[PDB]
Amino acid sequence: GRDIADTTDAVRDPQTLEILDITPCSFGGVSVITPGTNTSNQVAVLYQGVNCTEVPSNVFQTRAGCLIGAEYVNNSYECDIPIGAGICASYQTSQSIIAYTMSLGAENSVAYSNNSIAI
Amino acid sequence: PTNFTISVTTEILPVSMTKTSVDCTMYICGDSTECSNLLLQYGSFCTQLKRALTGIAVEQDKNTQEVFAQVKQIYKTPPIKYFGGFNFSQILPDPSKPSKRSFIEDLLFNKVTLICAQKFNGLTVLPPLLTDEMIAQYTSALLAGTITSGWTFGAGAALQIPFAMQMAYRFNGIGVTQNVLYENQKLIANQFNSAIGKIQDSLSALGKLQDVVNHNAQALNTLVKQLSSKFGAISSVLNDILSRLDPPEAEVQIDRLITGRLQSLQTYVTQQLIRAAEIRASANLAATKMSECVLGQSKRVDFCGKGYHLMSFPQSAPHGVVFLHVTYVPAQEKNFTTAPAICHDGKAHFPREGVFVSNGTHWFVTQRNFYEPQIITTDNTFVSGNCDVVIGIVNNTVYDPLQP
Amino acid sequence: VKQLSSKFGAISSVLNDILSRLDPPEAEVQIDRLITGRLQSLQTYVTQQLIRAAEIRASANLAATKMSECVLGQSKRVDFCGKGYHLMSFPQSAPHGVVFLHVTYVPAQEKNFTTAPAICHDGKAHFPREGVFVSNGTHWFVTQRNFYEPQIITTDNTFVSGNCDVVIGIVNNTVYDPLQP
Ligand SMILES: *[C@@H]1O[C@H](CO)[C@@H](O)[C@H](O)[C@H]1NC(C)=O
Ligand SMILES: *[C@@H]1O[C@H](CO)[C@@H](O)[C@H](O)[C@H]1NC(C)=O
Ligand SMILES: *[C@@H]1O[C@H](CO)[C@@H](O)[C@H](O)[C@H]1NC(C)=O
Repeated sequence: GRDIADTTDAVRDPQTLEILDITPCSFGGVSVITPGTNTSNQVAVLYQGVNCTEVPSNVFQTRAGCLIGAEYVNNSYECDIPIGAGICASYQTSQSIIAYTMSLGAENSVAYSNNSIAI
Repeated sequence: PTNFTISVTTEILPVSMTKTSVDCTMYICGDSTECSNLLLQYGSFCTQLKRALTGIAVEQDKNTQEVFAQVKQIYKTPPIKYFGGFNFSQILPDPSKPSKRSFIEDLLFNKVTLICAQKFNGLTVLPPLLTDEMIAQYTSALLAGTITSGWTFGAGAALQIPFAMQMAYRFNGIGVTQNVLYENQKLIANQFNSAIGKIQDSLSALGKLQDVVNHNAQALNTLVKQLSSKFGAISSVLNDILSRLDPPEAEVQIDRLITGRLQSLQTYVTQQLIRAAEIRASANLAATKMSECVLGQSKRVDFCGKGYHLMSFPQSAPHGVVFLHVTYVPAQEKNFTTAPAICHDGKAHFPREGVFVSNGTHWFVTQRNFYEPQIITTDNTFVSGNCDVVIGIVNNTVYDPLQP
Repeated sequence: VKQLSSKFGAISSVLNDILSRLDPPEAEVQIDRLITGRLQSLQTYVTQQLIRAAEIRASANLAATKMSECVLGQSKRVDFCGKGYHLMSFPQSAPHGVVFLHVTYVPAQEKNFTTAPAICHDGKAHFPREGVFVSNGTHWFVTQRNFYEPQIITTDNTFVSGNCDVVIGIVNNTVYDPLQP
């Protein structure tokens, strides 16, 4: 059996005579998040596009793969180390590596009225 | 001209481009230690392509920031939604969606669009740093600042203003007096509403982003399909070579496959560099167009549309940006008799802000883009010289507004 | 420089260790490999140098345009010669580049006011020539757009077009005629 990429996708067993699909084993990229050698020595490891139930220190499942070694907070700060899909890493408590969603700015509402100007 | 037609056009420019990261060691060999040893004596060829593609990805992340991240604060619109009679409901986003994108956006993200086969050979597509929700929030903040402020929020703090006099200032910026807006406000609002309602039927062009997507998919499809080439070797798969020959006699076919796949990857890297140079030029043009048309009014001809430019509105698109250029197109022309100067009491008179026209019997001053005749008066005329030097100068009475 | 110490499938990396040890007509299959590898390295170097030269020619053209516009004049293009309302730019020479010192105008310290599009006086509307219509609570003034300077309502900075039945939001106020006798 062959797919559109002209490689082996399926096979037939010679004894039992049934078809068995062939799937490649899991693989991805390893990115190391470092706050700085002169600052500290503890790092974080980001796996690129790999589910967290395959990798053999807080586990986080993100759209940019599985992140190991960073703690999610529910606040929002500006981006320091961009990870991907709206998640940034930093170094605060300067004790541990934290992860968060980036903040695009403040929250401002211009006071529109029918008769109002500011000069 | 005696009348105008407010027209909303549509311009599409690509901004971003699909990031790819290629593991050059596994693309060529995959699991062969002998092929990995044979690749070691080729220098730093497998590192320069990785560095180049990393630069491509960082540049593609940088291209979005200059276009969309031009606001210090995320702006909001008060929920009354009455901007002088102008309808922005199709343009402003709705709260009844998880992504909070407008209709006009939702017609664009649906049009722009082999599964997992490229994953096995070592080709990974990195996600963008900014998701679609944050780009939509940036576009909504820019658009709300444009509605509530004008050009003031791009040069510092955001100063509040009514929309019906922001439109009067943008009318004054193209040479038309501001009484035209205050006396044809409902006509201009209805023309804008019809012109923005026709956009959905106009778009439902967008082939530039589709061409970008198709090129970036076809390059990866060719890179996958080039693995079947033998390049003079007896096989295209390394496991068939390694299970048949001793490494005394198997260092020729693997070498041929290595020189085939190295030149298959290097040309892909160079064409990606050239294509991202074009994408970076398009992103620079889009950032300049956003800064000059959205955060202000531009006097450059045919830069922010076709006509006398009033304002523009950004709309987010997949790997691009869409501008809605609002312009001033005149219509319903007439014919008049004109003169360069008026001779009265032996001295020439020239208009300080208008033209000299006649309908056949009487002479008046109008503007240059709109027909509004008025009585000849010393207030809109200045005196320079006598009626001897100018040619084509006609005689007419000039009224001074001082009776006693 | 570092690519000269590669093998490219040969048995050595320098020519003198092959031309003095290996056979004369059996070293032609490895000298060719070294020639092919070094030619490919030099061709790739020239290829990336051309693209970098184009990407720096674009920035040189951009720098020439802003030296023509911001330094040799005043530009009305938004965010081209700084961030704000542009006043000047001063060139400074730099290694392999140029540094511009963009002098811009940034306002501050705003106050809120009540606004009207026109003034209905004596049954006819009045519009400002180059100003606004603001009020601080009781009386109406004409200031500039970018600087608060309240001035007395006068015929000399207003023009009349039609009556006050077409404009919406128009308020009623007096207009001073600067003619006492
Ligand atoms: C794979 O990731 C998804 C996240 O979308 C989630 O279902 C889970 O973590 C993984 N799937 C399974 C079946 O474990
Ligand atoms: C402005 O006036 C209109 C009158 O039709 C009204 O509907 C609208 O609510 C007013 N705006 C605000 C912010 O109250
Ligand atoms: C256009 O305006 C009308 C009247 O105010 C109202 O239906 C709504 O605000 C808009 N309709 C649209 C966008 O379909």
